[PDB]
Amino acid sequence: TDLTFFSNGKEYTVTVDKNTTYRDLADKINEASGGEIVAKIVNTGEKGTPY
Amino acid sequence: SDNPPASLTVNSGVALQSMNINVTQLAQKDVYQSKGLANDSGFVNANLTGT
Amino acid sequence: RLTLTSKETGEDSAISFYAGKKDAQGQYQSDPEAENIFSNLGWELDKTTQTIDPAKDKKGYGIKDASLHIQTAQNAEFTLDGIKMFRSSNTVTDLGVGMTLTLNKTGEINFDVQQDFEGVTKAMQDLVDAYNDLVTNLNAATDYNSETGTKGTLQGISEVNSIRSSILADLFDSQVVVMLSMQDFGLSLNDAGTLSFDSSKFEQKVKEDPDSTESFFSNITEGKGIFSKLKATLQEMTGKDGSITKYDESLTNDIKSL
Repeated sequence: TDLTFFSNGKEYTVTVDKNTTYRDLADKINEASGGEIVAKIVNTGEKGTPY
Repeated sequence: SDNPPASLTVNSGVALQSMNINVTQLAQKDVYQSKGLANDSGFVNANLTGT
Repeated sequence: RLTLTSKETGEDSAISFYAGKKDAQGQYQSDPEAENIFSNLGWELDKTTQTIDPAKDKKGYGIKDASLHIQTAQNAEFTLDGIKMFRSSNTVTDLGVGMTLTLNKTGEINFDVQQDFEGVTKAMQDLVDAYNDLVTNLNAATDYNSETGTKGTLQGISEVNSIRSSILADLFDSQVVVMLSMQDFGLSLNDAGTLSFDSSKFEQKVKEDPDSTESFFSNITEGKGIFSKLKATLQEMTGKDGSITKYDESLTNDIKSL
């Protein structure tokens, strides 16, 4: 599939496969969108590490 | 302002950024103050026979 | 009154002072009523009824004995960009890479990380000062003195003139766009010994675009930057096989033969 984004009239697309991981996703987002779209994982400070 | 509610220390080499931080509660410890008020630190409960 | 508190902070540090005679995991005693402790220093707020069974794991039962709980352990509560964050202690060391947060009180704060490059002014000042003193010494070494007492003491030695001219060149040197000349950032390259460092221009042009400046001055080690050429030139001069040693060795052997 293709994660198609639209920021300030600028389109950005990211392909996703079966092996998708949140880290892989964030990296693909921050790379396809060359810094325009910020992607980052935060280790929520709760009991189940609800990232 | 005058009194920083929290202090952020940053080492060298870290990239530039800005942090919107809000604090709502401080970390605490559990406190227990005995209500049994003895007028002598050398109070001995002799009826506690055995161990 | 006996005060009992946890050494650590955070709700997980909860303590239960249990009168069980090793009822917990040594051997099940089913909470024996040891008179003194059970009557003065039991510390489960309101437990005489066996609400918390002394299981094997998290064995924290106790007695209703005496007091009302005074202060409850808490986990610090943060909000980073709308993200609710909680930790055990007031000290947050994992906020980010190379950053440490210390907590004092609640409220809202807006921090901003900026690059601190104030030392560049001191750097340029020290460099210009050292160069001024060195070139003054060199001129005084080969200055023509109408008193004739030291008129051209080391005159005829091309070392001094080569050094002065070469450093002046490397300083006046530049690359094509990238600084066109040192005077681009306020380094007013004046005559020998009259160099001046216009802090205003340097600070302004660096604050306007620190990235281009950092790039051109990190090229120093391709297009090797400005001060790299000096590091090479002065190295060839002061090197053990450099010209300075040539003149020195010639003069040193001269006295032997003499």
